[PDB]
Amino acid sequence: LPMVGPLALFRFADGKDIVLIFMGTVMSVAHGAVLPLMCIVFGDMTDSFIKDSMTLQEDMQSFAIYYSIMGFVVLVAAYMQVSFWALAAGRQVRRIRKLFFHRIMQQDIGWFDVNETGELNTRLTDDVYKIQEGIGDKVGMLIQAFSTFITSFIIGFVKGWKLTLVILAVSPALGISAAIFGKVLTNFTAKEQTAYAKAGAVAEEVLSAIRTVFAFSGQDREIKRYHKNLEDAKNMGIKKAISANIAMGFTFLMIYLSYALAFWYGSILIMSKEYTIGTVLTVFFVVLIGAFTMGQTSPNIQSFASARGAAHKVYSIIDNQPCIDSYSDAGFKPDSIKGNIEFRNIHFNYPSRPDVKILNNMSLSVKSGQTIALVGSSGCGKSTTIQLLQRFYDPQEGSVSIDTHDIRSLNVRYLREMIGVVSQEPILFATTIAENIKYGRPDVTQQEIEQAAKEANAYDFIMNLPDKFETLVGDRGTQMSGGQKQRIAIARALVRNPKILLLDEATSALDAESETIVQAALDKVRLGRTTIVVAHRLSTIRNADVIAGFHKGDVIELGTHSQLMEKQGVYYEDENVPPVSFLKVMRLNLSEWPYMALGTFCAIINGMMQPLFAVIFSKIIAVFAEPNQEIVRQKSEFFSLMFAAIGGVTFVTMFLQGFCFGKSGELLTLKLRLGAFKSMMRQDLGWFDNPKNSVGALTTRLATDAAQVQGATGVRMATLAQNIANLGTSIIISFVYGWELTLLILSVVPIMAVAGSVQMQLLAGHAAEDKKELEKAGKIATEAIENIRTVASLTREPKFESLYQENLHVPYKNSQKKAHVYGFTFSFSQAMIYFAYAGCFRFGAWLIKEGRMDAEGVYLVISAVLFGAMAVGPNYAKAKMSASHLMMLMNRE
Repeated sequence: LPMVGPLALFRFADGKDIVLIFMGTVMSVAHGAVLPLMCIVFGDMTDSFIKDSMTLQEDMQSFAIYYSIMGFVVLVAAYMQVSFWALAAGRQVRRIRKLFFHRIMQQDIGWFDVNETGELNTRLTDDVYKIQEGIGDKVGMLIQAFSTFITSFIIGFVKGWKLTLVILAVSPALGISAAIFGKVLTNFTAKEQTAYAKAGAVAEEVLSAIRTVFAFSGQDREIKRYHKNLEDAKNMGIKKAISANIAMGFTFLMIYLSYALAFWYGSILIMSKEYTIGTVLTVFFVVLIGAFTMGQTSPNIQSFASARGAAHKVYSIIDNQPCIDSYSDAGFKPDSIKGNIEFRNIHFNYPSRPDVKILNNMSLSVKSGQTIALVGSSGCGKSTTIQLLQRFYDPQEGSVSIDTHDIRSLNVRYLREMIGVVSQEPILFATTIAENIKYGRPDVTQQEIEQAAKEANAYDFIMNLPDKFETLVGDRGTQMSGGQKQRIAIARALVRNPKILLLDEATSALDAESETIVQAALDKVRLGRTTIVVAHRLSTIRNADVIAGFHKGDVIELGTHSQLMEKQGVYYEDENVPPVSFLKVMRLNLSEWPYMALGTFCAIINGMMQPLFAVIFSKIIAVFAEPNQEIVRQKSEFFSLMFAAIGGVTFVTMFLQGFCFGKSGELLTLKLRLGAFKSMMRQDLGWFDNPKNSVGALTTRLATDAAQVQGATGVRMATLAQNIANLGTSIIISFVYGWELTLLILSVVPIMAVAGSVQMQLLAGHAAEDKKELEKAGKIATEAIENIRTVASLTREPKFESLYQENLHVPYKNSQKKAHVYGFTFSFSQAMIYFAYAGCFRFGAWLIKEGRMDAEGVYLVISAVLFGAMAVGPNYAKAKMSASHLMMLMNRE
């Protein structure tokens, strides 16, 4: 919901970043500007063709060279735009990750507790990815589209005083054709969505009972339901389909209608001799492409807004200054500390839950070398003092001093290294045993490691390690038991040579052997260390010079072993699915052969009628070549009529298709649901042996797969029909009067597609590899966020930062090269259209100058093949899954 200004999305752009963004913006506007010039040169080519229809070599060459320069400019501009924007996004994302980490670590523990580890982890992964994508991918395309719309409007204004006005008039026509659309659509869709609830609920109740009500008696009962309720639903169902279709149908009419009128009005100018046919062609195309550009943008603006919201979150968590300056040199650095720690009259409340005044007037005093423990009831706030000394919480009041020095008046880092604390269950970080033991201090000799191993008796589990301390811990740090992990953590603490030691519940959850061994090691390290311990081990309490009473989060008593003893102590699916094909799906509807037949026939009509737009478009383009003028307006009126006719025949064919495919799909839905339910309900009592077939699971299966297969059986066939009809009609029309242009275009186009749309995000294999690596990049981040407690205990935030930037280094390179290759493929895909245009048009000029085709023919073939290729445009996977599910669920038994 919340959002931050557009400039704030690039608050971390250095000089290099701003120059990169500036070049990206300039190139984006260059692409946006070149597209409408592409349109204008297309119009001029049209004009030259019509003129020659009744002389071309020079102008043909000029237009071809213009086409070529436009193509080269497009290639270079696209490559540089995408590359620069991606590099800027990568640099920004690297800076964002670094600063987000260095601010997270700068936050105290309370900040972490407010934001659960899951939320922070999903931020650091998903929201950072979203920032990267939004900025880099979409900012440039958004700017390009805005520039394209501006260029289209300026061209429409300069070339057309009123030509944009008829288009402005169709604009409300779709606006109100979004109202004729709107009323019917909204009301009848509400009706239909209400309607399905009948079958939904009838199925739900009985598939929740499942024979519990003696429901075999209700086998006939539900059957009657499907005799009525299903029959009702399909009725509503078919209505919805027709409803939906008419909407689209209506849309078609208006847009086609709009086209017609615009064309008509244009003719009125040309015969009136205030416009040129090429001028109306170019202005119409530029306004059309300008309109399409906004539709393309819509997802781009959605992505921009999403990235901006994620950016608000990230920047907010970046600019939140902590309640602790863990880095600066604020405070004293005595360099010689006695080791006595005293807390007097301390208060504190949790940042998240202020009602917890557990920290109540601590009045504890510990002298140098004065080993003192802590006792109390479980969960009585004992760990509060441990967090306090750890500089986890800021006492708003109360004096906490280490030898007459306010802890708050001392540098955090200056004090952390001289205090050592193990973790609750120290999670050996994602590294080897050697690094884990090393993490006590950045540098230390192996002799200290040997001494720590002897002190912790770690040897006991060191004989069998492949390379002793160099041995790798394991996978996920879930290979060694609790005792050995505790011992290695203790050794890691020891190597730090801390002056004051603290342990939190470090003596528990261990086997007898392990617990005694760790207790022995702990006692052996007790010497020369004033340790305030937190655990529930009786010996630790017993072996202590002085003992304290920590009950209810406050000191109740202090002093000798005997006095505290008196103080009421504790004692006191292709592979899975068999061979199955859509032929099964059709044959299941053998009773519906005529209806599938009529649907097929209507689909093939739709298929034929898509190309005829091309024939009529070529004819309207090339009609103006005629010397006469009365025939010109007569034929323009004729083509207006024929555009209306294609609109109407589109209306009727969409109606028949909606009707027939609704009937067929819905009757298939009824038959599938009937066969299914009969199969499940006629089976024996034990079919519930598989928990996967739960009431919820069966309900979702029946609800979804039914509609999905409805879509499958019909839409798959209709789409295949439309594509085959389009391609066949295009190839056939090209072959009527062309043996070579057919081949030339059928070559350049598909080889543009194979190297075009598909490559952008699929080819070269390593794109998926770097995507996977970015996916696993957070492997260290998730560990760090969860272990931040122990990271603070041992001050490893710089160390984990170094490791994280290291692990990011390679990711940086893969992201860079993936961006470069993606930019290359995108630029090539963009340029291939220009290259094909130039090649085909020059070839046609060749073939007419030799006298094979005709300007009518060249324009018709080129436009028809182009629109057919662009007119070709997921459910087959879900279609097959639903089909196989129902078949294996009904055919058996």
